[PDB]
Amino acid sequence: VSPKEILNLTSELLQKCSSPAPGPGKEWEEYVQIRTLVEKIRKKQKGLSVTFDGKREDYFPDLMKWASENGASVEGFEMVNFKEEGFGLRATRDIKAEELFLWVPRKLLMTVESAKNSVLGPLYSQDRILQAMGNIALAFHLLCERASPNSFWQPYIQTLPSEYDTPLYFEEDEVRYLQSTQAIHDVFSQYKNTARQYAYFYKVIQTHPHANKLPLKDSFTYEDYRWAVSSVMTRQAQIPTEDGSRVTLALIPLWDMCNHTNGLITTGYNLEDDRCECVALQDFRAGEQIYIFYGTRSNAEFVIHSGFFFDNNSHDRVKIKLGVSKSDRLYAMKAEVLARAGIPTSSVFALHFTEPPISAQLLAFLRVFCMTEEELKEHLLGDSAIDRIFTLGNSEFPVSWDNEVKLWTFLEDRASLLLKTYKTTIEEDKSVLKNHDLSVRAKMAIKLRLGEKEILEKAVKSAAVNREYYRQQMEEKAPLPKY
Amino acid sequence: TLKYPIEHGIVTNWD
Ligand SMILES: Nc1ncnc2c1ncn2[C@@H]1O[C@H](CSCC[C@H](N)C(=O)O)[C@@H](O)[C@H]1O
Repeated sequence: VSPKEILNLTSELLQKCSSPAPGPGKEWEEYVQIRTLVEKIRKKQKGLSVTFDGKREDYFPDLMKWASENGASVEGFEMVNFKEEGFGLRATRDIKAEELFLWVPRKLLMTVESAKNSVLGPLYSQDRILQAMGNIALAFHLLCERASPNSFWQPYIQTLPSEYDTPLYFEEDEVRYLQSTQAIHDVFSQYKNTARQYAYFYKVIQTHPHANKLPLKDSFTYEDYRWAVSSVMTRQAQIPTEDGSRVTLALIPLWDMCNHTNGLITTGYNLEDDRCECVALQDFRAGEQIYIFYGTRSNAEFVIHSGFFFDNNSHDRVKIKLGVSKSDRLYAMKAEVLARAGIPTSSVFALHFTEPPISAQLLAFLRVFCMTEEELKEHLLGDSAIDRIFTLGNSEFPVSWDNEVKLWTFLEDRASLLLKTYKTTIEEDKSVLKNHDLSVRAKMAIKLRLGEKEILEKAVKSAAVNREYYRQQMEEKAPLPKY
Repeated sequence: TLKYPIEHGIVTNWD
């Protein structure tokens, strides 16, 4: 295997992944084509350029000692390899809710600012992609330090996972489970972005003089880049700068070993002490796993960006694209009412699994989307118009009973139409999970596509219920709530 | 509440 063939393949890969989107009908075929080239490149390379002699747990003591010398908490918990979530933190003593049990000073963190002062600093000053995107900057920062045997962050790097469950690691037949869903397009883009970035930075590393001292100039495999971006996207966090004037992306050692459960954010940055602080989300008895709340992310974001599917995700949602048609005779008025309300004429909204399926901004859009001309004028003219705009995203104050009946009728029909665009039904997906033995990555994809349909199904039911409530208030001639 | 709440695995744009 010659370095000339590898650069030929990366050159071919960069041209393929820089081409414009071949249309949504050819994205699956574009995906499989890109996969074929990446696997060819990957089969002619040696995997991870830097590998460590020990098992993952052999390095946790060095991580603990390294974090103690720099002022982090190391007492009260231990690293356990849990079956369900992988490695995590387990409490060695009772920990009461709201107790500050974990803190990490800024010296230990890997940040975009620490990448600027690293060997990657010179190349950072020349490449616009690095400067505009800190996530990629962190990824290459992690790589250069991984290949530096005397890096300050070596104790943390040697404890990272060696593989992930992001879609970048799925087999073709595992991703195939997602055909006809909303989620699969983000899988396509993630794979195409990653391949293009690897090939683009493979050539950048070989052409820029500022990259001559990088360890990546000696070796930089596709497996290196996939591991680094998966490490960043599953773990990274946003913290303030030391100035406090702005934000930056960071890897937080020790803290990032906690796994996810439902709850609230209990991790904040203490600018005075210049350290990350985390208080207990709930009571943790000794011998119980210590969890944190990652954030209010859907299961699609958890699968694609965090590499897992969370059962009982209370913040799950699906996307829905809506817009006011240019062929509508009331387009001008509707766009104007939307503009005065701070709502675009077309947008991607969210349907939630929550008690109301739609947010205040979606409710306001649908109300204007179904307004008569006389209703639009009352939102555009007179001393009461701005007061009408104010209540548009409020379910307690409808425009009229008829406007509500029309908007919930539309939403019931659109969500039903969306359900009919999937290859499978809900009952079919349940039978697959019940009657087949599947890998973890396969179950993620199937549960992902199941969750999309169940959110749409529930939105159909809640839209039908809401249609009947407001149709009742109309036939009974109930007075409209005001102000 | 917290001045700087920290999100584990904050979703960023990759392109
Ligand atoms: N509730 C959960 N269920 C399953 N896996 C989880 C989880 N919360 C976190 N994880 C896993 O933990 C990762 C975030 S980093 C947390 C520590 C990680 N388990 C490790 O061994 O380093 C995710 O990519 C996912 O693989």
